[PDB]
Amino acid sequence: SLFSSGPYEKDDEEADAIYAALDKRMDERRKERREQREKEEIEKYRMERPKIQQQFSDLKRKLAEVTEEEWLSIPEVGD
Amino acid sequence: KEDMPPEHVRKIIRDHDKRVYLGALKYMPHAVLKLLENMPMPWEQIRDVPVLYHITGAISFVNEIPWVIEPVYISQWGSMWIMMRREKRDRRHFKRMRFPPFDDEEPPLDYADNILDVEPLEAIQLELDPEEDAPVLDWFYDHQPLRDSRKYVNGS
Amino acid sequence: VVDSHVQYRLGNVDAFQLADGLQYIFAHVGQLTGMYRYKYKLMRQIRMCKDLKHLI
Amino acid sequence: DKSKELHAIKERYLRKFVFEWDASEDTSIDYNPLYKERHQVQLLGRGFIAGIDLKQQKREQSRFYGDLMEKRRTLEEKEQEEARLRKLRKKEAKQRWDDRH
RNA sequence: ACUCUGGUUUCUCUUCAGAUCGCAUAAAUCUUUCGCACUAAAGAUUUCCGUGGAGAGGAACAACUCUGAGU
Repeated sequence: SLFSSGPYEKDDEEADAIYAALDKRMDERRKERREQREKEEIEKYRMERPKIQQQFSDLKRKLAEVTEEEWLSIPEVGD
Repeated sequence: KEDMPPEHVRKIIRDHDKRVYLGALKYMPHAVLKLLENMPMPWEQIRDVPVLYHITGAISFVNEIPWVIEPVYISQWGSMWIMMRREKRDRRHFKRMRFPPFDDEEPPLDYADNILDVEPLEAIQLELDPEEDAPVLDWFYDHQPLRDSRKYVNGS
Repeated sequence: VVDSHVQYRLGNVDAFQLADGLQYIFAHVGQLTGMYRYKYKLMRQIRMCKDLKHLI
Repeated sequence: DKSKELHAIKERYLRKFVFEWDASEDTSIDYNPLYKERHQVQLLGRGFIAGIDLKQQKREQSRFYGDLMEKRRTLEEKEQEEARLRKLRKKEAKQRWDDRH
């Protein structure tokens, strides 16, 4: 935004609140069905294709149970 | 609210918290679309419209919608068709107006200075014979033909 | 469009000239205004207008 | 056209901002005489295609129904039509006299 | 043949609406398809242009033509 910073006061905050309320009111036209479809679509997308971090989170959490003494015991690949 | 004198918006737009002004500027394509869709018809010289204008003059929408009765609209445009053909047959040297009206950087004209007191030359209204066009000659060329008549339309 | 209308209102041109100028403006948007480059799909609309001219 | 037809039989059984369309996009390039020269509508000699000049349509119409009326109309009907045409042509001539260069 | 509701106009809010919600017609995004995608099709979503139905509220002037009911 070209007006990210500037003379912002209580009247500017009121104007921004009014215009945001107007935008919300405009979005109310199809808000329920649009948000329902968005939630269903994102849920099915996450269920079908899981992010790699999600796939490795199980092993990441199972990896917590390790002593600090074993960390120093990690060898190299010289053998 | 109620409609205000047209001189108020005139003075406001003559004289000109930036957040209000910037937020009002966002809806400009609606202003363009409502101005263009309320465009006067060739048979109208002046078309007064209800206007919702920002208090700071940053924007002004033409509030109304172009509601026209389909048979009346089609008949008016058929009469326009006849008149246009007659005029083009009459005028062999028809001159199209300059494609880019006004200078590239000519300051915009002030309506209260050179448009307010100038009356239109004429409209493209077709002449209607009273013997056959008796039921329609009273309102065939109005901004909204029977808007104020309770019998023919539902209301305002 | 507004400049053509104010030109008619001043009285310089006739109402027939005003209507013909509006027809030319709405049939020659691409020539009078550089719109097609910024939005390619708009070009389609332009052809429509020209087609409509060929129709009228 | 016949070569176009026989060809048809065989075939079936065997950037730039362009403002104006290209002529190759045209259709209705037929070989059948029944489809090239299509018999226009004569709406009983009383209906006319929209937009076109009424006088041009009257002049270029097939004049079949005019012959039909001049053959079928009785003498009184002929007099009635002649009087109506006289009055209409008088009005048209008055309009033409008013609209002169 | 006598009584009694339901009035019309306009403004605003809420909700439903697959109804040609619209006898009109745009834009964006994604996927797919063969080209090599303004000059291209398919599928889907969404946003705008603005309607209909129902309800509620406001104010404007009409109160029994009609719809009927009670006779």
